[PDB]
Amino acid sequence: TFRTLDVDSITEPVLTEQDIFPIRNETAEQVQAAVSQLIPQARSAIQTGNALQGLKTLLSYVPYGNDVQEVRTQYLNAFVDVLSNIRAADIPAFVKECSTEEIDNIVNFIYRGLANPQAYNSSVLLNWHEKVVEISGIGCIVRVLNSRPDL
Amino acid sequence: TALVCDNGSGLVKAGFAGDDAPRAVFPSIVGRPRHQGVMVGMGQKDSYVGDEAQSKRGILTLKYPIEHGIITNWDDMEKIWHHTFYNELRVAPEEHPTLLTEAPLNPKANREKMTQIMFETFNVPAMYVAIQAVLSLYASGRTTGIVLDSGDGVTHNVPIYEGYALPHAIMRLDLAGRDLTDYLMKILTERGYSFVTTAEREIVRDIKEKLCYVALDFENEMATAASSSSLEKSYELPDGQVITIGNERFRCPETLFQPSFIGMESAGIHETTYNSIMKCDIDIRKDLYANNVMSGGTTMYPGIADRMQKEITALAPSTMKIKIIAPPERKYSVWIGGSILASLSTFQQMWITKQEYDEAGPSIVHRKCF
Amino acid sequence: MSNTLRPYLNAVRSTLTASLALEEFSSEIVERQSQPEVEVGRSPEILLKPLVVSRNEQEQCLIESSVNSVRFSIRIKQVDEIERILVRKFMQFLMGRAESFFILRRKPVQGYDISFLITNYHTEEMLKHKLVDFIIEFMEEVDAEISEMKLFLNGRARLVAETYLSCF
Amino acid sequence: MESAPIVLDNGTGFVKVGYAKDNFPRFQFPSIVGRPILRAEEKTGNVQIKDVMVGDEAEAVRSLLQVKYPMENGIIRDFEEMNQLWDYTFFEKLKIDPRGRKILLTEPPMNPVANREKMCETMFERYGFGGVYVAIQAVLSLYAQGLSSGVVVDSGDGVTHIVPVYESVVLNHLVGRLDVAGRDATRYLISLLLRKGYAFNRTADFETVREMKEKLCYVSYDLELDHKLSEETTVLMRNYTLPDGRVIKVGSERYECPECLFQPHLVGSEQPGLSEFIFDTIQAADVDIRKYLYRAIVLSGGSSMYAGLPSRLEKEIKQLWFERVLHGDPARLPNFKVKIEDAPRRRHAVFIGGAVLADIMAQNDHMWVSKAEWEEYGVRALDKLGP
Amino acid sequence: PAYHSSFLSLTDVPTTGNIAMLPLKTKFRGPAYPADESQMDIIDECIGLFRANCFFRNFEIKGPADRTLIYGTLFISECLGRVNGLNYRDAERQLNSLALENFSIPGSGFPLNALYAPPLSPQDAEIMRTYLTQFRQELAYRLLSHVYATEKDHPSKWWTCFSKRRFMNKAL
Amino acid sequence: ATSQVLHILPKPSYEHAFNSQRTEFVTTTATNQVELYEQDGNGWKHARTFSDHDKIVTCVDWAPKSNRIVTCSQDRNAYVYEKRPDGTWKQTLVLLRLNRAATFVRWSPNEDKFAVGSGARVISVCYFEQENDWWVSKHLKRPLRSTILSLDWHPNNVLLAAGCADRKAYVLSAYVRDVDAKPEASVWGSRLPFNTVCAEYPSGGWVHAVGFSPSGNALAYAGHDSSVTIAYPSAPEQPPRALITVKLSQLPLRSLLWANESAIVAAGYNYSPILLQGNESGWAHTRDLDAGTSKTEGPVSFTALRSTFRNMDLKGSSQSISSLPTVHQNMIATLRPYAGTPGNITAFTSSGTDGRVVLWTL
Ligand SMILES: Nc1ncnc2c1ncn2[C@@H]1O[C@H](COP(=O)(O)OP(=O)(O)OP(=O)(O)O)[C@@H](O)[C@H]1O
Ligand SMILES: Nc1ncnc2c1ncn2[C@@H]1O[C@H](COP(=O)(O)OP(=O)(O)O)[C@@H](O)[C@H]1O
Ligand code: BEF
Ligand SMILES: [Mg+2]
Ligand SMILES: [Mg+2]
Repeated sequence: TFRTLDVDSITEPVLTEQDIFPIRNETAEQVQAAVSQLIPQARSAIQTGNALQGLKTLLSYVPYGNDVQEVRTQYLNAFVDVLSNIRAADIPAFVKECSTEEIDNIVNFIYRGLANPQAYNSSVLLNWHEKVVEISGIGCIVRVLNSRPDL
Repeated sequence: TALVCDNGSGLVKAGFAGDDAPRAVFPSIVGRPRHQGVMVGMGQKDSYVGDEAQSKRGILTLKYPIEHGIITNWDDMEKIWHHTFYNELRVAPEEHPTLLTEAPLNPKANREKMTQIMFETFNVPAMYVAIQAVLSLYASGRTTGIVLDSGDGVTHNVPIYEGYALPHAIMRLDLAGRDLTDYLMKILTERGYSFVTTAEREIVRDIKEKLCYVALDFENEMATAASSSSLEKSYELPDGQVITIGNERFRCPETLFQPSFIGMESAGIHETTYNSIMKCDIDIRKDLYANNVMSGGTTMYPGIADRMQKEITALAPSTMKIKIIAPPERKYSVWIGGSILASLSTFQQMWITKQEYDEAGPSIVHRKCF
Repeated sequence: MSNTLRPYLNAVRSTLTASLALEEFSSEIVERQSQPEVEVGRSPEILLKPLVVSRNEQEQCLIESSVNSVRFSIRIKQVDEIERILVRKFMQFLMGRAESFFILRRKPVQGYDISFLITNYHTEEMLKHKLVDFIIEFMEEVDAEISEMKLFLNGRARLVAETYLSCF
Repeated sequence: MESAPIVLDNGTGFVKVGYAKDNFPRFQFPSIVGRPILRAEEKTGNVQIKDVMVGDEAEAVRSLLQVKYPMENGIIRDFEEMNQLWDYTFFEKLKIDPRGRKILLTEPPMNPVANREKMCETMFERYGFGGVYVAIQAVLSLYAQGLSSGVVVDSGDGVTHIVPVYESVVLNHLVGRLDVAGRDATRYLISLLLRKGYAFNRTADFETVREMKEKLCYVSYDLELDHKLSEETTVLMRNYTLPDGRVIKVGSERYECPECLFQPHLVGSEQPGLSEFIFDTIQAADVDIRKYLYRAIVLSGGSSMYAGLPSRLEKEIKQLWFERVLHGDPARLPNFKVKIEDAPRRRHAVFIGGAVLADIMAQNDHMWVSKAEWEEYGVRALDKLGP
Repeated sequence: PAYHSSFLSLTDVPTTGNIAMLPLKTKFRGPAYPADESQMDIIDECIGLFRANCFFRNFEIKGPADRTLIYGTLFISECLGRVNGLNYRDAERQLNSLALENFSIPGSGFPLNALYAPPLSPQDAEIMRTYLTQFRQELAYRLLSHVYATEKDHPSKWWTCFSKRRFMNKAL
Repeated sequence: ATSQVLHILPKPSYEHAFNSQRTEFVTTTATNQVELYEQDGNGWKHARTFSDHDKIVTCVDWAPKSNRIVTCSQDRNAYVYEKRPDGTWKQTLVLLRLNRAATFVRWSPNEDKFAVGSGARVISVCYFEQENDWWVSKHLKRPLRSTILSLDWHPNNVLLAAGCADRKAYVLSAYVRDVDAKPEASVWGSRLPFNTVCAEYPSGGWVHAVGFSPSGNALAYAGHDSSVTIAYPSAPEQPPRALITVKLSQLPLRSLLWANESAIVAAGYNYSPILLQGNESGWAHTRDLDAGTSKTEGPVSFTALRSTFRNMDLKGSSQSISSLPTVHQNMIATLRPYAGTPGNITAFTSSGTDGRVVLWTL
């Protein structure tokens, strides 16, 4: 009977996440180029042992958008690989020198690495999570809760 | 809320669980008149109870319905419970659970008739019958110790470790404040003064409660009272005349440490405490020795905690510390502890309920209250 | 227990304490009603992004949050079919008591073992630092509780074996 | 107090009373009468119980009273008890001598004619009012809105009823009763609470579950959502403390109770509920006026106050034009403007409207049925009061 | 439904506070008007109903004849509270002493003071006391003829066991 | 800085207002009642309840010079309360015409009009007419896309800032003719009719709090992303001189207050006020006003005996559950001026979800 027919979806159109967060200006192929030039710098920084300069350069740009999963996943693969190749005693010297903007890019992607354990080693992400929150404070998680959903 | 009704053999102590101290404290007495009731009308009653009897006593045969912590006279014990609920607390007992108490090693039938009268006469909604020397240990803020409770009719020890009682090591002694009152009449008779009647037994109780004290070393106190004025002092009777007393002031309490005075073969309260500690398993004895807990009104004599610590330290090995815990409110600690217990949230699962009594009969108390 | 869960439970404690910033909120789609907006999901601007914290493919937390409500759901270790039965049943006693553990759901979200709903009213009338201490002290102890129950199940499997076999 | 006409909404659950031009009821009280009883309950010297206790005097003291209701479904069941409300209303709430006064009364749209007759007879012959007028309760609620068109639906304690109006003409063939209102939701709340084991079957406990319903209930906006919160979650559970001091937990019974206005089958009635009743009434009006009815549905009366009822009713009419006029085609739904008027005052709209109408006709002495006209024609004097 | 008085159907009976001074068959001194010796006056009604009415727990009062019946139904419970174990020769004297001892009237200590109207004047209190003492002396004397019916030295247990029962959980 | 705990309320206290004599305060319990509290020597006593709302009260305010209280609730009503000569309060229903709950209310600085935020996507600016004895509402509605979480008025009677759940802070004209004098040509504009928009400033999270500088030449606002932003406007249709965002390391701010033209106190889910300082060159968090930032036998009472056994029975063990180190034990819901000249706050107050009402001196 009529009680179950929804009408709100067709007479009161709700907000969309692109009304609440401004849409990305860069086109899909323009970010797919911008990431594909950075991932080789991060892969190279591991192969020359300077993995910490790998993270500093990889973290200089971030891909976001519902149009780019096939390259957000490649950026996350490079980021988790770089986090798995930094020595745990070097972490406090990296984190205290990151800007609050860079920190909010680290902890945003470690919560993407923690969402897919069948492809990423959680043990090193939880170690980065303890050190980044202990050094930079609890508000750095609150800026992830509040962040863009297509990051 | 639930009532806590510690119907002790000398005083009823009653009130509400979670209240600070008992609000209904009165003699566990029923008085009946003994004289020619000549004036017609006059508001006369066939019997009087509690402070109503104690204040009229010059014309009454006062009798306690309860002796050595055992109810002897149920027709008058119902009269005391009826006075407690309807006249002294002014409640309806059919509205509130009662936590009652009794001393350990009582008759089974005492505990049965006391549950039957609560459910069948007072129509109570639920009830429980705690051991008095367990309650006194809640009132101490402890979960291990050895409670020496001593009231008007009974003295007993209950050793507890980590909240487990050691029931093989429970000691009862049928000696307390009423035997010290009867002994004070037997020794007051030697100075010049005769007290005989059930009413005169209250005058000498009111002497015992404020002239007596415990000597720290009786055999040297005895020589000091036999050679100086300083130990003697006096008390003024209802008839205005003065009673002067001396070595009677500490010979009376000394019966607790020397029961041979009233013809009993037993250990005193000090050696009864040690005979209970030495019945316990060897690893717990240190934590009993550091937590002896005094309770009940017979432990109120000035200097009894100093004497008790002296006599136990002589019996115990000198290698280890003895403490006697004796709060100023130890006068009511069994009621105080029942008022803690009846307010603990797990306790509301432990009551005998009306429906459960109706179905199980009065033997339910034997398979629920211990 | 703690030392192997310590990295994980400091991530869950830190996420859940950053997530429990709740408020009173009257609903935008219905008048004169408040509703726990994480649980209804009908107005998107007052939802926060759903975060996963995770040690393993088996052991995970999903944290969902909103202006007046947080939903928290967990998968716990189930490494053999005895732990699947023992966990699945133990959580049905623990959710069957939800009226007295005020923050429990009566049903988990799909594919989770147990689930919690911490609403605004709970963070006003209960100590919210003791709410996360209960969630965390549950996640530490539940593996020890369940492993102990599979010992008592072996203990009874012996009781009946000896009692049957010793009367020939 | 005032020299203008008195006005009296003698409702099934509340009497409301005052004078012409009053902006809100001068007084209101439960339409209850009580007699003294003793009941294995508390007694106190703090109050003295007279042989007949009524209105506020009874409801404040009802632990001591056998409470009874002179009205059900909008009709007086017992006139000896309604006389004890009207005595109280005039002589010790208003404190009036009724001799020669003019009064406006109210009743629902389809009552037995014997009810209006014996109610007017009582006004002329106990109290001796000099003039009487009786208005249909929902047409009064349209004067409160300052309005002249749009279907007005009134839900009280006794009856829910509907009166379509267009351009000040009242469509007497379309007026309707739904015999489900605030009391059937209260008898139903007692019946839901009985499944939890809570018993409220004393006569004095009925006002306690009225206060409980009035405090805690809400109309579900989406039944499969409230059934989700109800079955999956603790979040609906609420503790209510009775005047006894007893606390009772209430949960699905918060939405599942006022749902009987939308689904009368829950209380054993076969009638259609508010949404389907208002739709089958508007959709029975002639083609030219249906727009002006959906553009102005007016809610009224205390049982229209449930939290979510304006939103549930608007949705459930958009949802029902969609099934029964568009056959499920979404292309035209945005063109269907329906509007519910749900003003803050609406519990009292029948009184507030009566107090406006009693000003409009205060001076026109032929408009009222006069006592002098009653005493010559009897019941036929009431034929002045429309079709 | 409990059993109400037959006399609530009677009208223009005298009244004090809002007790009814109902016709009475008696030897005791007081203001109550003589009943027909062949008819059940309120005390034969009150004794007949008491053993049923004290089991109910919900009793609506219709008028001053029920306010009188309730005072009787409460005073029977006081008498059965007194009578346990007495010889009839003692019970007569004990229950007359109970009937005559100083009691609180409605409007003064009285339990049902919520439901009974206080005496209208300083004089109305005396006509109330002299009625209620005559009523309760006769009520005691009449009751004793029932509780000591078959044997004169032991109160019949079929009457004595209502001594724990308590009309609507009230007592004097 | 020093904290003094004025009162402990029995229920959460989302909002309060002290009267201009600071002798009494109104507060919203988390029910349909509003409590009124008065001085009692050094203490405070409960004077009366208002209860005219149907559902939970959401906010309350108390006009300084004209001495009227205004109240909002989830029932969609507002009431204005005004003192009768006999000493009691005259309620008055204001027809807000709102489709959904009223969230947050403020009297304008001249107290001739008051604004009410809503869940209905709108703000009802209400004013009084001596011609009708009505209060009447004008709806600001053009740019607002979601629930309004807080309001603040400019020190001139026209401009209204509003924080909205669509992650933005709006500056709107609330000029209502035949109440206001003409607005002065100023940084926010000069062409200034009702609902003209001076800014739609961005935020990372929901904007909980807003407030203009004492000079009116800057706006500060605070996000659920735990940042405070200070916006320095230039002119209409033009980008701001600066839009300084300072990101805190703490839980979110819920309320905000300019201490003077160069310093701001802020407070919320961090359980403590904080002080920020700066100018159009830059801003930084500079102090926590609570010393709890640093995280700083005898006889035994019967209630300590009973509670140590009830702790063993209900909880794990005898040991007490600890206080937080901060004065507040739960989120601090509102933050209000108390003393000093306007634009040099010397003391402020706060009220919490824990029910503490607290006075802070700088
Ligand atoms: N907020 C509310 N929530 C739920 N029910 C309410 C609310 N406010 C009032 N009611 C109910 O409304 C009824 C009283 O309303 P009203 O005065 O309009 O009825 P009435 O006029 O006396 O009845 P009728 O018109 O049928 O004769 C009661 O059932 C009451 O509980
Ligand atoms: N100050 C006191 N000094 C000595 N004896 C006391 C004192 N106070 C009370 N007592 C005695 O204690 C006894 C009553 O103690 P209580 O603990 O209440 O006994 P019970 O529980 O058996 O009724 C009486 O013998 C009384 O005289
Ligand atoms: F009966 Be008492 F405790 F000696
Ligand atoms: Mg004792
Ligand atoms: Mg009505």
